[PDB]
Amino acid sequence: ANVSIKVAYENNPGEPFDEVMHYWKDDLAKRSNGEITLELYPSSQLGSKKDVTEQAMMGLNVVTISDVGFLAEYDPDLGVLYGPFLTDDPAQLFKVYDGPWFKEKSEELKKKGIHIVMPNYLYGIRQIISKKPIRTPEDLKGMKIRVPNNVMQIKTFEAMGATPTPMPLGETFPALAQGVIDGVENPISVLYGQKFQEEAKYLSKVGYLTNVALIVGGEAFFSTLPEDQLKMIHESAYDAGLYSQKLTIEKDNEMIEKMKEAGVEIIDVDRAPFKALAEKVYTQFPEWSPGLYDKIKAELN
Ligand SMILES: C[C@H](O)[C@@H](O)[C@@H](O)[C@H](O)C(=O)O
Ligand SMILES: [Cl-]
Ligand SMILES: [Cl-]
Repeated sequence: ANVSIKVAYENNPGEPFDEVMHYWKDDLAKRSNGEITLELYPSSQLGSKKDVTEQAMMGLNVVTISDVGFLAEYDPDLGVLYGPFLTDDPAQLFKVYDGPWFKEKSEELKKKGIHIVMPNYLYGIRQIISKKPIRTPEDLKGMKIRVPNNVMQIKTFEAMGATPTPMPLGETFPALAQGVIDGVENPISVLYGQKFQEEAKYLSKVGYLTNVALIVGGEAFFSTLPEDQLKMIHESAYDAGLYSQKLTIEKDNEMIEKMKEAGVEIIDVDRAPFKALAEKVYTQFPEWSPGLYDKIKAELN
């Protein structure tokens, strides 16, 4: 039987993320002999991440890119895994995603209506592009940095001294052009693909978040599918995640040079003072289970 699945994301056509969605679509199409078809909706065509997630939860045949910081809204302990400067090594992160605590969380989420489809996308390392250079935390004072509607990211930027300004990625460009905000934070490929270099000419390599992304949909939808189809969807999704773990990194030199050609200065910074301020967020979540952060660090190594 033919199954169509809408795939919603904020990234624009040609971004590495969009390329990996094409990989996934082709992989799944081939495994299923054309019976399972992904319909791609880049550039926030289906609206905001939080809204798309709600539609999925009611049973719409849609998935969206997301992360554990968003999912913390539904399962609070997941928030710790989106914390700043957790590690610079993707391999360590993926140990937690592959471990039994994350499995338990993923099963909890199903009962809440949320089905993780792809658990292993390497989104990149999040940097900041801004209208004035950020070399020290002191430079962030007075700056309105856009962040997603993600509690951990909001608290992270507050702890470092900025004024976080949350909004969906699809609204960010005009806010930056108008000076409502004066910076944006994201992996360099996403910053470039969203054209923020037209409005901001300083890129600081704070590297505050080594970023894993998830594809998520609604359990009410996925539980209706036969086992053989679910297997093809999960396997092809995992393949795509593995592809992202090569492509995202491979794209680095190319993206650095494109930024330079657009007149953006790439700034290496002393990361330690940013990290020292950001680390305070780990004691700002009273709803976390006791010992959560310690357990996470123990699993990372
Ligand atoms: C995987 C993440 O949720 C991204 O989709 C999100 O950070 C996005 O790049 C944004 O900046 O809103
Ligand atoms: Cl949102
Ligand atoms: Cl958002």
